[PDB]
Amino acid sequence: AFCNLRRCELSCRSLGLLGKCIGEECKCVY
Repeated sequence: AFCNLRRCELSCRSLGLLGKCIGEECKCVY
């Protein structure tokens, strides 16, 4: 099961920040 990092970056760009895949899950960081 991929954490889909290139889909994560989009979802964090809606906040205005980068997406990181860590512990098999997408999370955004300021």
